[PDB]
Amino acid sequence: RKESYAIYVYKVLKQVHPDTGISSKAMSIMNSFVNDVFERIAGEASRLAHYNKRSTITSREIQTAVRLLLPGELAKHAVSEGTKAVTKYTSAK
Amino acid sequence: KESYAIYVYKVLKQVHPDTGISSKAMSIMNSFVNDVFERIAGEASRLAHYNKRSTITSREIQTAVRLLLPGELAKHAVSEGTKAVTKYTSAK
Amino acid sequence: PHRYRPGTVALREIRRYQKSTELLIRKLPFQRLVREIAQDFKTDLRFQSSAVMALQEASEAYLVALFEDTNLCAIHAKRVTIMPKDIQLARRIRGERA
Amino acid sequence: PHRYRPGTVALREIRRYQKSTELLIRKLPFQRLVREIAQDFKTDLRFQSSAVMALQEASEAYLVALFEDTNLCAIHAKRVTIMPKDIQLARRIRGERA
Amino acid sequence: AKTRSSRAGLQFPVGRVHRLLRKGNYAERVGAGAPVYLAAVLEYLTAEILELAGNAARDNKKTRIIPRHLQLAVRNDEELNKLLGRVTIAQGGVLPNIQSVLLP
Amino acid sequence: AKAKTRSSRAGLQFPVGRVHRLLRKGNYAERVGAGAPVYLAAVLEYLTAEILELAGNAARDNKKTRIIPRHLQLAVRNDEELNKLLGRVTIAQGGVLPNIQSVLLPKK
Amino acid sequence: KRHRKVLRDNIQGITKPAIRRLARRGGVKEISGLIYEETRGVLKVFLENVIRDAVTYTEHAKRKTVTAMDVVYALKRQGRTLYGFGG
Amino acid sequence: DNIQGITKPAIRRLARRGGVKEISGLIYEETRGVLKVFLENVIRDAVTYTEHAKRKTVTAMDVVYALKRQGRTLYGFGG
DNA sequence: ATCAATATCCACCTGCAGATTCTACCAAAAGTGTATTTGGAAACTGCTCCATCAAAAGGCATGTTCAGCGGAATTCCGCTGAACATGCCTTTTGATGGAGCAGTTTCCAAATACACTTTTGGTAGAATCTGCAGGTGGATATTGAT
DNA sequence: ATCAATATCCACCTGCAGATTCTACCAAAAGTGTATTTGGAAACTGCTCCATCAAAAGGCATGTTCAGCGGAATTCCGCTGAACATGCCTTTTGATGGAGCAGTTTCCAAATACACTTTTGGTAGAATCTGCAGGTGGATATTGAT
Repeated sequence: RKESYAIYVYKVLKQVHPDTGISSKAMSIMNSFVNDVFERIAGEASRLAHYNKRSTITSREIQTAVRLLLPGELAKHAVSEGTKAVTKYTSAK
Repeated sequence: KESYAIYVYKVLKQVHPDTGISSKAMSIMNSFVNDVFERIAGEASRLAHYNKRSTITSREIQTAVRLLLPGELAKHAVSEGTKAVTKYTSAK
Repeated sequence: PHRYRPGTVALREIRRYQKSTELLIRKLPFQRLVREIAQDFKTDLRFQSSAVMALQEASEAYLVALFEDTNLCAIHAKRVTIMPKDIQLARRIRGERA
Repeated sequence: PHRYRPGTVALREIRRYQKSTELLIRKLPFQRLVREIAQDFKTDLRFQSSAVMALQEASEAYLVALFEDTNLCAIHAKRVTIMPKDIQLARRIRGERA
Repeated sequence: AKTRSSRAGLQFPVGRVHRLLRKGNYAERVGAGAPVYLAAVLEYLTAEILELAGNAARDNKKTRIIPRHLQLAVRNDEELNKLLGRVTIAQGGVLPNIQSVLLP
Repeated sequence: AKAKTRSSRAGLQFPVGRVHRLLRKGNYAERVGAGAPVYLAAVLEYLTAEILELAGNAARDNKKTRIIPRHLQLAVRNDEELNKLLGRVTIAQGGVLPNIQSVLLPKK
Repeated sequence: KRHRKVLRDNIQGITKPAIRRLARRGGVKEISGLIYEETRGVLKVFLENVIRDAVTYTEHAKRKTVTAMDVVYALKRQGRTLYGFGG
Repeated sequence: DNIQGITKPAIRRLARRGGVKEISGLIYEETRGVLKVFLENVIRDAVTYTEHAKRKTVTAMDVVYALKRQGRTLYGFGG
């Protein structure tokens, strides 16, 4: 089985543009984008943690990585969205 | 605070027995060895993951080297490498 | 006889190709170049058709971006005609032979 | 009343500075700029002596190389006087403006 | 039994991402919050580029987003263009742009 | 006295035990073969010799016996291959190679 | 065809009209006659370098077929990341 | 101002090591602006590594790690 | 061709700041000996898709003509940068509190690890659906001669 | 400006292939729930080394003068863009055999996993040496004016 972020890309697509679809070649590019960004971020997290003699990658490493990688406004918003999601996941119980 | 400084010095004495080295120079060498280590190790990491392998072997180190170093430098690096693993494997 | 002045059809073409995305190098010919180079590198190799398309996709994106830089180097010389010296200046600065 | 012609001393300076490795920017002023730029990112910061030194070493190494590419661009346009358009073109092809 | 994505209010898979982190060998351990924070950031970013690609399609009178649309959305946005300044989007073409001195 | 070091077995100056330690604690893979740290240490030693050998000559050539940064820069940027390998590296206190574009020389 | 023949001089398959079209998308208005051979040379070096690494990734996987991933990984190494072919 | 602390004579000296023979009057300002952008990009990353390690002192390694991320790898101060 | 002014080399000298050889306390390594576990090679093989042969036809490459106009070479002339030496400010150099950077001890929240149980994202296989590519006509520019 | 040749714009329009639609099996995930383990935050602290203040040290700002470099204007030519005729080779649609890629069970060499013992590489305070960088002196090459 070959996993893809496709169904998830499609859900979000419908949220921002209810009546728009995507060609498979476009979805393919989108899948590469999600994998690429994932690797860069995890990668940054990985090093960040080593530079600190830390065997664990936490929401905190993921955040500094995002800060190091994304441009101004994108970074501001991503940090916000992630903080927000952690806080909420945290509060389910 | 570990460093390759001593082994760097040993290698220096085999190559230029009567040549010394300043601190700042030794520091530069140290960075050099760490940089190459990281570059080679990293590629070997990717190499294994691409092929869904759990282990980084000499195989991975060699290919990593082929991909990283320039032609002739790579050629010799591959021999030195192969040599050392052999000598090692043939010793009680 | 009607005749467009030199440089008119050239701009027409720029607008035409900048408005599109199809590859500009003939497919089969590009594939043979790939096979020739790969072969004079390691005999008996096979290629997924998509590996050749990925190579053509990247090579054309590479050349197009290079021509832009080249265009800028020519204009820097107060010219509108790109020459080898421009392609070389762009690659030297790009760090491809610097 | 002696006098060296225009450019004779410049050439002499080129020769001198390409032989040496000392930093060419006065430290204190450089340090002020570093600290000032940093204060914009986090207030009340301290700097290891060596941190400031690594930054200066990196900055001169960077500028000097940028001055090399700039020269090539001026020369490409048949000049010997580097100008801003020359720095602009270089950084632009370096992707620092892309 | 709720998924961690739902628990986090996310559309992206929190479990898949926590799994991918492990198998990618990035650290000895991976905290619980990491995949949550990363799945959100991943989702946030695809929303942004899909918003812009959708508009590009609209502008070219198209309903289905294709590669050129992604390319226009990325190259026309400073941040995204910078985030992908060395990425090549196959079948995306370039932005129309003719230097001044070339005109009549 | 006896227990022989791995580096000595592989007949190397570089620390095989350490390279091995560094590969593991580096998070590059789940497992690490026995030969990798040997092979890899062999490669680092070789490259280290390659530069020191060249930088040493730059020192000789300058009537100097102690290798300084300048010597290392001169050795690297004068070697096509080493230069390419360190194409995006900056050697502190290395200076540049003496070089003046011809068109800038006095019109003899 | 009836067959099995020698590949030779295929770099000339990169025709002058095709190079011209590329310079066009590149926003170039006038092209000197010497551009075509210079371009073939630049393209050949580019290709040799991506194919060399791609094919290296193939050999390492003990395969006979160069995959799109091989090309995709070779491109990443080279700093020319490609989207749309599995990476 | 501090950026003005990066003096004409110093910029001229850099240009020289870079092989430049004649320098237009407008280069000096242009250069500072470039130097300023450089430092902001690098320092911003270093300081991010400082805070990550909950410190109030930027370290040579924080700068070296920053430089490496900018593709400006520096030998001589660690790593 | 003839000096006159300077910058550049060079051989020798020497003080000291940074390189070194020594000693010893030692914890983090690194090597070693034993029991346990497991990744991934070898062997069999199902089945995807790569190489290739075939035919047809028209999109496009090739090659020629012709002359518009862009590029380079040459003369010119302001004005802008280089050289300079004039007098002074900031920087560099070296010495002293202190606030953080780490070394250490601790215990708790959080992360394995593991055994089930349950929900899901893939898939290949049927079938219907649907945006748009590409053909068409003709009405609105855009060009270029006059 | 007016006018004729041509290219571009574009809304209308339907067959087709690529996208969206189930019905299905599903073992691979992801979630659920103890039990065991521990990483790293938090508090307390002792020594570095970083920031700051005084002072002796020296490169920069400033104004003048002018030669030479860079852009403007003028000119000539040969090269590269249009346009056109001709025809082959790329593109397209299909089928075919089989080479490899990729799936599955199997099982041993190699690797993780403690535990025990030996040793080496780093830190530290002390003591000593030594490569070489400024510093001198005098010779000589370079540069520029006449």
